[PDB]
Amino acid sequence: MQIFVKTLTGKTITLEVEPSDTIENVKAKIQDKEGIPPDQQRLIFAGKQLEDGRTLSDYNIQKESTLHLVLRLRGGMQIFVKTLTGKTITLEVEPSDTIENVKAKIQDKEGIPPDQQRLIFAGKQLEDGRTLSDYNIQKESTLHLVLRL
Amino acid sequence: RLSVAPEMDIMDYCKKEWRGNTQKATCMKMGYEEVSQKFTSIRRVRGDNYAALRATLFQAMSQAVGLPPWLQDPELMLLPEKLISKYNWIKQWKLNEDLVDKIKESLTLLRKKWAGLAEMRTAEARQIACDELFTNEAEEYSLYEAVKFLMLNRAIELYNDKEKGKEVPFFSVLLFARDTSNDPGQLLRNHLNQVGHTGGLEQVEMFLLAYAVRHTIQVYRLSKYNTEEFITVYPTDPPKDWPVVTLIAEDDRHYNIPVRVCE
Repeated sequence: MQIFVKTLTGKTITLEVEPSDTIENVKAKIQDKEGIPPDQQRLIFAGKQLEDGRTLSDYNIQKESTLHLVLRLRGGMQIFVKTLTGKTITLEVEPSDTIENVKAKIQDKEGIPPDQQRLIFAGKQLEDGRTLSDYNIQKESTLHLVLRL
Repeated sequence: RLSVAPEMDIMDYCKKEWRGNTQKATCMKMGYEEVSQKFTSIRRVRGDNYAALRATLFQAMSQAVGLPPWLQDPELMLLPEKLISKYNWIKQWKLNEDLVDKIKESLTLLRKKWAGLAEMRTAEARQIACDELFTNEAEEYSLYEAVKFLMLNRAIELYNDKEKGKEVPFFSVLLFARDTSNDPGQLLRNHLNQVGHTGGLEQVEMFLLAYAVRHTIQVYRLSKYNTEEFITVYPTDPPKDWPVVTLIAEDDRHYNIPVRVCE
C-alpha cells in the first residue's frame, strides 16, 4: 500500500509501506526521500504524535491515509567561526546541529575541506558527532578554526 | 549598532557568503539569484534567538502606513490583567514589579511606536525612524516580549476554540499534537520561554507568529529551491486584508531581510 505524508506547506509525499512497518522505519524512508533527519522528524496522526516503537497497523493507518510531518528544527540563531588569518565567518545554525554539519557548512561557504578543520571552543577541541548544545555553545558564541595538512 | 544591518547588494552578499563547489553552495546561489530577480538588496538580521520576531516585526513596522485595528483596540491594553488573572500558570515567564506591568508596558510601547511610525509625513521618515528603533536592545526586547505575549494569547484562543469544537486553523491542531506542546501551559514552558534565549521558532510556531501580529509572512527558503516549497507562506491560506512581509531562510536555521524600496 501507499500512504501520504504532508508537510506544513501542503507538500505531499508518497511512501511505499507495509502496515508492519514501524514509525522509525517511516522516518528512515522520509530521510531517504526528502533528506530530513529522523531526530528532527515528528510524525502526527489524528492529533496524536506517533511513537518510534509502534507500527502503522497499531494506529489503524489504512492505505492512502495522510500523516503530517512537523519538524523540530527551530532556526533564528547564528554563531561565529574565527580563522587564524583574522576573518570571521558567520554561520546560521541550530543547537542540534552536529560539529560534522558545522564543518560541512564551513566547506560549503569557504571551500575548506572538513578533514583539515579543527574547531576549538573554550580551550577544547570539538569532536564530530556531538552537538553545539552538548558543548553549551550559545547563540553568538565564537569558535576558533585552526587548519592542518 | 543596528540589529538589522545596512543593506548590501544581494548577489554581492551571496558571492561573499557562498564560495566553494558543493551542491549546497550551488543551491544557495541559485536560490539567491531567484530572490535577486524581485529584490535588489539584503539586510542581515541579528542571530540571537529573537531573529524570527526581529525580522517579521521590523519588516511589518518599517512599511506600516497606519495603525492596525487590533493594535488600536484599547481592550488589548487590558489583556494582560484579564488573561493572567484567569490563568495563573502564565506567571512563569522571562526577561517591586510584576509580569502584568511588564507585559502592559511592552504592549503600550508596541502600540505607541507603531502608531508613531504610522503618522509621519513621509515614508522615508518612517523608514529612517524604524531603523532608529532597532538599535537599542532594550526597547527592542520589550517589543519582542509583547509579541511573544500576543502569540500566547492567540494560542490560548485556538486551544479553547478547539476544546468547545469551533472551527480552527489546522496548524493549531498540529501545534498541540506535539508531546512537549500538548497544552498552552506546556507551550509556554517548553517553547515560548526559550524563544530569545536557548532557541528560535519552529515552523509550526511561525504560523502562530503570523496570527499574532496579523501579517502574512512570505519566506524564501533557498534549500527548497527547485521544489514547491521554495516560497513558503505563513499561514498557507491568509486573510486577504493582511499585509505581506518577506523573509529569506537559507537552511531554515535563520531569517534575513530582502529589500526593494530603500532610503
